[PDB]
Amino acid sequence: KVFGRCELAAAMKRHGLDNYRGYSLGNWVCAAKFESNFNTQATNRNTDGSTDYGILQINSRWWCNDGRTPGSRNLCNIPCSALLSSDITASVNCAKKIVSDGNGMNAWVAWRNRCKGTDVQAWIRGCRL
Ligand SMILES: [Pt+4]
Ligand SMILES: [Pt+4]
Ligand SMILES: [Pt+4]
Repeated sequence: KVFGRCELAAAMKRHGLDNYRGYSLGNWVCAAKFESNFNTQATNRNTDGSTDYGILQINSRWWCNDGRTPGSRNLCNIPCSALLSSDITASVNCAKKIVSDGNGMNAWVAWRNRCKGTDVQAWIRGCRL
């Protein structure tokens, strides 16, 4: 599913992401926009053989099992395919574990490079929440 900006903001808010670990909603919407362009079905292969999955491009090296990343850790305890669903629940629950891991949203390279220190509130501007 390709989400609209406000539709996704609303889903993320409902799933407990607004101010999760201090990160306002706008940060999460910005990350999703540049990681996956709001497409739950996004996959991208990394040079090390791992793959990133779904709306928040969660990586198979640490977080999920895809059966093809030797020495992966499956920390969210989930097949990576579950992260591609139109229901964002699995992605959100896993993202909560990731952002709690010590490096906050810096775990998402597009967030660091494209959202961090920008006016992220603009991403939720005009939405009914
Ligand atoms: Pt709502
Ligand atoms: Pt939902
Ligand atoms: Pt594996």
